[PDB]
Amino acid sequence: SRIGKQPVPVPSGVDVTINGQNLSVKGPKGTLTLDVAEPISVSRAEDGAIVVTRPDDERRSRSLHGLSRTLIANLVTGVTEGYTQKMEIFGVGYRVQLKGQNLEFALGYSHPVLIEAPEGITFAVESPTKFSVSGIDKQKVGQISAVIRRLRRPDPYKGKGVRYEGEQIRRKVGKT
Amino acid sequence: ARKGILGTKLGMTQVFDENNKVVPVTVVKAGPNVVTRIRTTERDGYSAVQLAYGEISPRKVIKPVAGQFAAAGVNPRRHVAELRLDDEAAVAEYEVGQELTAEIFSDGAYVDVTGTSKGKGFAGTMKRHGFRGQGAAHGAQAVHRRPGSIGGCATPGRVFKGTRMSGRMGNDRVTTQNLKVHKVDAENGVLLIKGAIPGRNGGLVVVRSAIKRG
Amino acid sequence: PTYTPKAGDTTRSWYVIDASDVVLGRLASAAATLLRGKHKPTFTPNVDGGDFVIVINADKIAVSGDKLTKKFAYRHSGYPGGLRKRTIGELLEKHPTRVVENAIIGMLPHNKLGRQIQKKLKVYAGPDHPHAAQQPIPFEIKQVAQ
Amino acid sequence: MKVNPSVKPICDKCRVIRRHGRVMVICSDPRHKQRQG
RNA sequence: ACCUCGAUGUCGGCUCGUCGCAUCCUGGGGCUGGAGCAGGUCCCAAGGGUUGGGCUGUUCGCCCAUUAAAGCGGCACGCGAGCUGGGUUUAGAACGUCGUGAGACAGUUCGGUCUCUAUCCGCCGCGCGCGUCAGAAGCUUGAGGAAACCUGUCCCUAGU
RNA sequence: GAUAACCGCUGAAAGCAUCUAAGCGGGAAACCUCUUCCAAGACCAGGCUUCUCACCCUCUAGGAGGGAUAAGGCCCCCCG
Ligand SMILES: [Mg+2]
Ligand SMILES: [Mg+2]
Ligand SMILES: [Mg+2]
Ligand SMILES: [Mg+2]
Ligand SMILES: [Mg+2]
Ligand SMILES: [Mg+2]
Ligand SMILES: [Mg+2]
Ligand SMILES: [Mg+2]
Ligand SMILES: [Mg+2]
Ligand SMILES: [Mg+2]
Ligand SMILES: [Mg+2]
Ligand SMILES: [Mg+2]
Ligand SMILES: [Mg+2]
Ligand SMILES: [Mg+2]
Ligand SMILES: [Mg+2]
Ligand SMILES: [Mg+2]
Ligand SMILES: [Mg+2]
Ligand SMILES: [Mg+2]
Ligand SMILES: [Mg+2]
Ligand SMILES: [Mg+2]
Ligand SMILES: [Mg+2]
Ligand SMILES: [Mg+2]
Ligand SMILES: [Mg+2]
Ligand SMILES: [Mg+2]
Ligand SMILES: [Mg+2]
Ligand SMILES: [Mg+2]
Ligand SMILES: [Mg+2]
Ligand SMILES: [Mg+2]
Ligand SMILES: [Mg+2]
Ligand SMILES: [Mg+2]
Ligand SMILES: [Mg+2]
Ligand SMILES: [Mg+2]
Ligand SMILES: [Mg+2]
Ligand SMILES: [Zn+2]
Repeated sequence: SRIGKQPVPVPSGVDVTINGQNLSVKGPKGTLTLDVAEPISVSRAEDGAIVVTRPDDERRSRSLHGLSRTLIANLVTGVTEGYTQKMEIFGVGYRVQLKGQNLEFALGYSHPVLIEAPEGITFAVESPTKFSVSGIDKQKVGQISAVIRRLRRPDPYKGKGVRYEGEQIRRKVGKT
Repeated sequence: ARKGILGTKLGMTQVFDENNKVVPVTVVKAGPNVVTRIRTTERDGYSAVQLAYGEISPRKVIKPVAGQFAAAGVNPRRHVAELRLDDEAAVAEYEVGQELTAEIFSDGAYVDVTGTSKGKGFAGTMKRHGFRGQGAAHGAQAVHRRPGSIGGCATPGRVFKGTRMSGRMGNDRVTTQNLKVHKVDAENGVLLIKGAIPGRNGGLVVVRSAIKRG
Repeated sequence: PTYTPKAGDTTRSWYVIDASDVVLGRLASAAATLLRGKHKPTFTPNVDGGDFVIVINADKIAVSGDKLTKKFAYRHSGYPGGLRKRTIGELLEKHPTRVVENAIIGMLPHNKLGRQIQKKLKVYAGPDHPHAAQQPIPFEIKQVAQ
Repeated sequence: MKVNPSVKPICDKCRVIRRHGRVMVICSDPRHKQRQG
């Protein structure tokens, strides 16, 4: 609606390519490609913007308007600044290390566990408790972050496990 | 790749391992096989190797079979079978003419043995299907070995194809799998397998590598 | 009186129907129409006098709505509990051709003549067929206005 | 998570949605999670 | 009171099954007044499994030793041209009760004939004929089916 | 491999929010391959290949009928 009504800034260092309904964004961090919805229109406003416009107010286009706008914005920001996630550990003996490009968790299982960072994503531990996951894609970073997050059951008693950075877990205490 | 060989079931005996434990063995003559044909996806639609086992007089060979062996270049044999392979890289090492013996296998190798089981004739449901019999006393009237109920009343009103009844038993392909090759007598062309093998003595068996325990 | 065909009266034509982005029911209904011979003024319900039909690109058939996951094809093996179901989805990449032909078989008559009529149907999942020797003329799914 | 024919926003932190064809009430409180069935 | 009184055999057990899921076990979960151990409740899940005895004609049920568990149901309360015959429902006799009596009792007790050479469909096996555009033979691909699938204890991990 | 319940990611309509509306994932003894066996009368009656690949007569020359054969098989015979 209103969010889908304003164009996306494009910086002086990032170049865009439009062909058919497909487009691509290229910036310092990497490159990205994206496809735009059918009823929606995407235009290169040469005065420094990419305008996403809905021909009508039908619920389908009314819905795809902001969706496509946010997709284009995420594409551009991911190619310029990248997407990073900070994520912490809690508990005694719950530890994190590296192995090649993979990141290994020792969270109290009778065996270690370890995650292989897929394409376009680089893990980076900065402390045995604190590690980060970064990538060119906002959706991939979030998905692999969520995959990491759920390697332990939720702990409302001691909180032990893999929490996000800014996340405040709910915690209820058993009577003993 | 899944190696295999054709042979005969000589009989069965016992051996003692190094730790002095008796091991029942079936003895198989995994005598020489010549490969007579290659099957390839480019030509036949699948990858397989056709190989021939046995000793037979050329007087007893029918002219089509003798001609199929001449096109191969090998003397006719009694039995011909083939191994299903998986890919072409597997059949790269088989060439029409070459040999394979019991030395394809080794000690500890798990093999699958395919044979054809002994004939049990026309068998009843107790022998054939392990039915519980019926009482030998307490009044049972001429039903001491009969199946009894074969369905329900008027619904469905029929007897459900697949009902276990009595008829010819035995004489079927059987694969016994994960059987340990205790020892290959390489020089004598024999191999000793821990356990039992389907079929009668002097019957054709196919000893293949194991897929579950390869 | 009314015309009935004699022995050498039936002439057969070869039609190739492209199935790329066509509705399954529309394609099958038309193919059944010119497989039974309903487009010939010499039609007679007694005689199998239709035409040969090739269906090309049976992969690319279009199924509307949400039938690629919740429409089923049921078969029964005759044994108790011997019923198996495959969706249109699974059937489109396991082996696709029968999907199209399934529909056509359901719109031919279910008699002996229908068995004879089926033999003129040649469904191919690919864009090409081996019957170039019979000069199959392309057939377009047309509607007559009124 | 209740599965009942009738779902309602038990508290003011709850909110009702339709997800994948089902009416659901979703709250920050795990006890209030609730869907129709 | 709709078919069956020119006959649709009636309980329980045996043999053999077959299907549902409203899940007993095993498998996946959400919420807990869930610390762990173990539970409660709801959701998903029907592949396989789901014991032997005593008491009773027993179903039901009570109990004994187990078990991962000893699920609930439909199929003429599945199954007697497959079995049994303890129950129930002839004729004998007796007790109690009713009746003047003959007799009677959703009262009890003892005894008490379970017929059939399978025509057709169905099912389990086995052949003979023709077909698959000449007549034969060897090896095969597989569309399509059928079978199978259960589970415990101990020990490391960790007296963490 | 595709999923059930369930868990999500990125996300508008509805400036924040939401597993969904566009898209992307995890996910069970259930389903599909997988293991074993039957299987081309699978009438779309299949594939690879080998063998024989010939010899006359009649009816009236168009087709049919009869016969002798090959490769092969069947019976008879000795058995399992
Ligand atoms: Mg007995
Ligand atoms: Mg008798
Ligand atoms: Mg007797
Ligand atoms: Mg009966
Ligand atoms: Mg019936
Ligand atoms: Mg309520
Ligand atoms: Mg009346
Ligand atoms: Mg009547
Ligand atoms: Mg009556
Ligand atoms: Mg009568
Ligand atoms: Mg009668
Ligand atoms: Mg009658
Ligand atoms: Mg039954
Ligand atoms: Mg349920
Ligand atoms: Mg259940
Ligand atoms: Mg459970
Ligand atoms: Mg629970
Ligand atoms: Mg299964
Ligand atoms: Mg007793
Ligand atoms: Mg039952
Ligand atoms: Mg009954
Ligand atoms: Mg019953
Ligand atoms: Mg009975
Ligand atoms: Mg009887
Ligand atoms: Mg009695
Ligand atoms: Mg009396
Ligand atoms: Mg008196
Ligand atoms: Mg198959
Ligand atoms: Mg947003
Ligand atoms: Mg939202
Ligand atoms: Mg069939
Ligand atoms: Mg054939
Ligand atoms: Mg012959
Ligand atoms: Zn709430």
